[PDB]
Amino acid sequence: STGSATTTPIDSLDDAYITPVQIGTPAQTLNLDFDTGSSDLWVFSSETTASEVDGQTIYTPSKSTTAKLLSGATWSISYGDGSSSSGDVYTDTVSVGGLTVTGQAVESAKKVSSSFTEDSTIDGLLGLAFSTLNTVSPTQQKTFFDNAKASLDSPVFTADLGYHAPGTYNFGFIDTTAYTGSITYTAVSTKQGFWEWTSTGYAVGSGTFKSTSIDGIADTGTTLLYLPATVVSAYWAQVSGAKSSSSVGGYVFPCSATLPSFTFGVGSARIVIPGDYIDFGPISTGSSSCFGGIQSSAGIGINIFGDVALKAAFVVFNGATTPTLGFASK
Repeated sequence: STGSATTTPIDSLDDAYITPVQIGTPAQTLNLDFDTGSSDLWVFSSETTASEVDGQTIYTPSKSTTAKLLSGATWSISYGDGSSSSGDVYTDTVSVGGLTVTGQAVESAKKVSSSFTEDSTIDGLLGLAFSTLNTVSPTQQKTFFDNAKASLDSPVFTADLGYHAPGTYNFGFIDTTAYTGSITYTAVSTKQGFWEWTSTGYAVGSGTFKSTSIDGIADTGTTLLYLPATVVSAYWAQVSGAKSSSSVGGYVFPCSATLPSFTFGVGSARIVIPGDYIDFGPISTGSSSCFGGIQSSAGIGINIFGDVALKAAFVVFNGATTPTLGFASK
């Protein structure tokens, strides 16, 4: 089997991407944030504290003839950005772009943190990291991909995120028309539960490539590109007037600037992030100070190849017995 679904930016800045997901019978379609940095499929629901729901579409398990409460199971998750959610668990039928999993754990939120409430466009998350990170207790549950894997034509999914435009998540096949040149594959460590890999270096603009190992995670659920302070400083030094602002929480730059591109290495291959991808707009409405899309990972404890990086590529998440990652230009 295969599946293919369009993923759409939630706003004009590509702060996140939502993908429609069918849950239950009859289908209840929710727009979920596909997150290769976590491993829970959780949804706003009829069980979510009413004051914490503000415009989201909810899953109502009592209206699904295939929903079954997973007795005694609870979940609770905290994300790198400080947000969190928790609740109980159903199993139900879940379909993405024509690919159907029966008995998928659907984690129903009883509580969500304010940032979730405040974002009306995201109805929940669909985790695509390794199932070892799943938070369901006392019996850990499998991700949608893990459940689908054996049925897929090939045990892979691909992320093709758009810049200010829709893109695609495919399951079970590689669309050879969706990228240019070849896909370069690179080793993955699953030891921390992530799609963790080592970039071979970077360049700023038309500058020389610096060969240096950068361990980080391919994370579709993180907006920005978080890299070591040395790398980030080298980037922003090429933007007149750019500075790190403790009050804002990162590098800012004059909105009048033209940003240089940023290249990262995948083996001997190179992925070029155009400068415009690194512009996250005014820090506050009407400001002429703009927020940067490349930020320091210092104090995160891990480098993160988030959407800023991934949307410059066609990305293969290869879930073979030994997982790997592939990157192509597009």
